[PDB]
Amino acid sequence: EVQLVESGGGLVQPGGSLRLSCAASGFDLGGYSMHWVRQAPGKGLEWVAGIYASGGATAYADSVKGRFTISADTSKNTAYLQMNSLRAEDTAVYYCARSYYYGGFGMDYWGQGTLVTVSSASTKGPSVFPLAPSSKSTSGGTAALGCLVKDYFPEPVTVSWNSGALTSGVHTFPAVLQSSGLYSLSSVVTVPSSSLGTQTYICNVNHKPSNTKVDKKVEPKSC
Amino acid sequence: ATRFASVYAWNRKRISNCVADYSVLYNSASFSTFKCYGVSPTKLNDLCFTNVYADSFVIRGDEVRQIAPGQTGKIADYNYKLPDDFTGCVIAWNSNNLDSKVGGNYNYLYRLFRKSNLKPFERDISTEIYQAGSTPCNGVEGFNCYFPLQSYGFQPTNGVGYQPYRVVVLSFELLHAPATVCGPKKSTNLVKNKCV
Amino acid sequence: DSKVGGNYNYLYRLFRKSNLKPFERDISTEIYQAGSTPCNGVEGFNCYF
Amino acid sequence: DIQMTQSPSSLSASVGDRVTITCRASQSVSSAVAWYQQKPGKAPKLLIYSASDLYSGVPSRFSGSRSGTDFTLTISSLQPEDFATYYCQQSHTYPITFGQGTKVEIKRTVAAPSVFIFPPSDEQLKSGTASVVCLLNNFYPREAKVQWKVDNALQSGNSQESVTEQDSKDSTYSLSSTLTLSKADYEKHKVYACEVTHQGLSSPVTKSFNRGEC
Amino acid sequence: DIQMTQSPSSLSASVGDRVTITCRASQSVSSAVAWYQQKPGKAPKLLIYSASDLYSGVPSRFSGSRSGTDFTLTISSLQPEDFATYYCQQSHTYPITFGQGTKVEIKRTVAAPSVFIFPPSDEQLKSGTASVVCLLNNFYPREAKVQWKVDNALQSGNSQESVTEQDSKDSTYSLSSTLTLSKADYEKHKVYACEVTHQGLSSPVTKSFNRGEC
Repeated sequence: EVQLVESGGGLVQPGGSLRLSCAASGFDLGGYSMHWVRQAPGKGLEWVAGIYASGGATAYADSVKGRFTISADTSKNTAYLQMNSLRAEDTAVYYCARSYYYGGFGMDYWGQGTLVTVSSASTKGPSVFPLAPSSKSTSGGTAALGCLVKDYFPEPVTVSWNSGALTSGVHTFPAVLQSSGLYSLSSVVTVPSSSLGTQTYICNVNHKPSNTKVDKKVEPKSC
Repeated sequence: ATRFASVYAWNRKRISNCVADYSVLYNSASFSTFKCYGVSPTKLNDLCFTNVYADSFVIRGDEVRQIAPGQTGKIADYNYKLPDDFTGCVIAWNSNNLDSKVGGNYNYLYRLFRKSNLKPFERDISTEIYQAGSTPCNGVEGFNCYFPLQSYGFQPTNGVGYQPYRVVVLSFELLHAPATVCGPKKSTNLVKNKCV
Repeated sequence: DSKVGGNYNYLYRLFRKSNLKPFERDISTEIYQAGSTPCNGVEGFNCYF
Repeated sequence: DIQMTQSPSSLSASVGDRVTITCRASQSVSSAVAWYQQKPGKAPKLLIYSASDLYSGVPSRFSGSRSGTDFTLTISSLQPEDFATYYCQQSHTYPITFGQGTKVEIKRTVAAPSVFIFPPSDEQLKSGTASVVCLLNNFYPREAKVQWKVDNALQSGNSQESVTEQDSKDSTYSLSSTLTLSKADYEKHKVYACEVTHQGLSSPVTKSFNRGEC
Repeated sequence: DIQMTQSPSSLSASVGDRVTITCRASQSVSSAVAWYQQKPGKAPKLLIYSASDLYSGVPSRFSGSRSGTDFTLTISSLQPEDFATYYCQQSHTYPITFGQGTKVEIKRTVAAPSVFIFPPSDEQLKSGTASVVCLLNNFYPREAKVQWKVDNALQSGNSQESVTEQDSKDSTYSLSSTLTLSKADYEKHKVYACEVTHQGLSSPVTKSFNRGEC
């Protein structure tokens, strides 16, 4: 059984550095090229760099040339990506993968990757905004209350309702990264509209990296 | 044969001035694959050809299906091609107890790179390093430079699709010329002093 | 007579046991022994319906 | 520097149906192009390498073939575990490029979204900014858009979007699209609207409000 | 009243290349079709008349043909003097009409515009009006467009545009577009921008300024 395991990701300030590492087992490195592949959230895959383990020779994508250095160690059966002067544009999930020879071959084993982010906004807990319901007739007679979870970093954040008790009717969107250097996402709860004045609707945002939580009560409004 | 050629450098034995019955191969049934094109496999031992070419090589089990007219694929296009109007038979069998070695039998090679496709029955055994990229290789293997061939991992633990198979292809060349290869048409006992 | 997907209710012969006699019908469904491998009514190597 | 174009961006085929996706190299890629399968939260899995070699551990339903620079990625029959985003990688030369990713869906009856508008509230405006939110709910297929309007004119440069994953039985999803105005800009425009465009929609859905309303 | 539809509206071909322009009558016009060559600042010159008759004084390079209601103008080898607008006219019935006309260019290398922005100046604003001028310079082909944005969002119903003739060596041209605001409207917005779209442009060029700047 062949395995590849990433480490060395996390949050760095722009202009700083992170050193990725890929442990490997089940095969040697010699005779293979080690490669790093990048994937921004919402985007497809991009090759970053490659090293031929038995030669020391490397190749780099133009997009990371200069900033990144790739290396490998055949005695340790591990490989590294040294990413210097990291930019906002370098935020992505990084994966290690292997292919046979210098090139011309596909990648058989992949690790599960690590998330690398660059942000001047550092680590922040969330703030929560309400969303007023429609007061007009709708199909099924339903209506929804909601919230916008904003300015937290890093992602993942867990968002639920009624302090975690309400999952029924809950529709939560993936977060995206804003100009603030921090993440945000919307969420609504859709129920028969009379339930909006019966059930409790507290937007439950749990953000482990900043050791906090936000419980924001959302109520029906004239509209 | 004790040993078969690599598919990139498949052997070709030209057969002429001789006799054989194709059904013998059929009847032994040592094969996993036995398919004829142009000519039926059903004891067609009454046909004569100017020449017969017996081509032979070792490939993986998942590659056996490519050795046929009308096929495309890494072998069909770059190691061993058969023509659209091919008359001949493709016979193949599992050679795992012959062509596999502990640690891998890497004596068998296949071509990964070429600048063009092969012609029917073309053989190109050049070892010159292939330039995939824009810069010259100058005889050096590297990123964007590939020694055109690769070995097969013919390991003792391979599943069937990765086990070696021995493939022999018999091309039957029928020309407006004297034929030289025929079958041993069946004879009977001489009977004397009776109406015959 | 034309149908989309082929007119599945019409049957056609591709093989025969022996050359058909002129103006004689053959309504047999027996599998044709095209090969050297006994067919015995079922699909097999060089056997065709 | 060989680029890869992958098409379609999304493909639909129901369970038991056949899938063909085409990957086109801008130059010869020889037989060094690989096909990968990606699920949310996971690394891409190799399906096929070097154009036609099925990777061990990959179901036999996966196959593919080549003509020129065109690599056809084939699933002979889809099962629920095969609904994934598929990618092509060209290992022939460096840098290694990839296609864009093709999402395979299930051919559900096509239908328009239910549209809910959540105009900026007085409480949200306490931050100094307005957020106009339009949610498109329970719809299929994946391609959808919102033509946002301010004073009934089409907007751009002031909006954001997010899309949910797809339902396990229906493969429907919801889409979030919003407008960002500072409170100061919000009060300088009179008519706000969400014009929804979708394949299952016979006429774009338009919902609207006036500044200061809701 | 028989119409002569002309196509393509513009044609590019290098010097020495063969050019065909097609005029389609909406009904029969018999053979009564004439072609004219018009240069900037000049009268149209008769080239061909009555479907295929060459007019004396017109180079032998010109010829014509007819199939049904389709009348074709052919230039066997373009010379520099042939880069002109061509027109078709029917004389079958009254009113006698002409088609739209088509322009022949030299197929100069295709490229994106250089873009300069000219924000309303303090002196210009003394008029009580304002305008934002965006100029796209030295580019090719002829098809081009400019979108305008206010507070980074698209504008509509408040702009003007024009296009220059083509350069004698490059065949390139410039495009001018502008926003029309009263000074009072200028004062209600903060960010102005020009978004340029063109066939030789891989990504629209966006230029902008703040109110009161430049």
